[PDB]
Amino acid sequence: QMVRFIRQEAEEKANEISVSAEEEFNIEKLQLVEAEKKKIRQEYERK
Amino acid sequence: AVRDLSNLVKLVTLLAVVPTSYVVPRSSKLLYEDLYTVTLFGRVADNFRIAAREKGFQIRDFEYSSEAQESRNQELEKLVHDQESLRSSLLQWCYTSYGEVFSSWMHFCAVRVFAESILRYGLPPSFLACVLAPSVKGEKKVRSILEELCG
Amino acid sequence: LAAEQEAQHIVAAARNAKMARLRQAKEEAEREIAEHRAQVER
Repeated sequence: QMVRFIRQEAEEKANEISVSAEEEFNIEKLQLVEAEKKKIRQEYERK
Repeated sequence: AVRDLSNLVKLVTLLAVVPTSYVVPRSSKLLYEDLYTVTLFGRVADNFRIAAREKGFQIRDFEYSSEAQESRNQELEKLVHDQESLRSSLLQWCYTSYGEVFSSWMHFCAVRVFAESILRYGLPPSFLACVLAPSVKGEKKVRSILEELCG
Repeated sequence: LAAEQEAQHIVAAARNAKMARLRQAKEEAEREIAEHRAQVER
């Protein structure tokens, strides 16, 4: 009843947290690519 | 209604429902007895509500924590100490003040009697009167004796 | 109760989120360096 529903909700929260883990890994992967263009511009052709 | 934390059972809450089956582990009985406890568990709020105040017996109000009950007991000890102070030590102080007030009233009465004598006799301080607490017939006898100098 | 086990799994996944972000940041630094190296080598 209530205990099973709370268990299902917490399992959904665990699934959301794992999805957030994957999303954060991909977010770091993209963020490293993010803002690199300005650094290359000021480092390569400015030089 | 009040100070029910002193009789608390210390998932459960202070209810003491004075005149339940679910997935929650209702197979339990709190120690909140002076009242009685009911089968309830914190896994399901519905079971706790049913066992406390949903129907039938009503949940009795209690101090938030058993520490509040302990503080109430300590304050009760301090209040008993203060009342005993006011009733014994402050009572002795009041008795001393009453004795001092009696002495002051006696001195004021002596001064008034001296003034009355100065009115009825020589101005320089000189008195030969007496003070007591006789009965009404005693007062009549005193008046008969002192009718020579009456106001 | 199963709720406690599911909450423990949720906490484990929450910790794994912070772990995976930091783990992927270092590898992503390699990709950023590779893009910079391609830009330079051109």
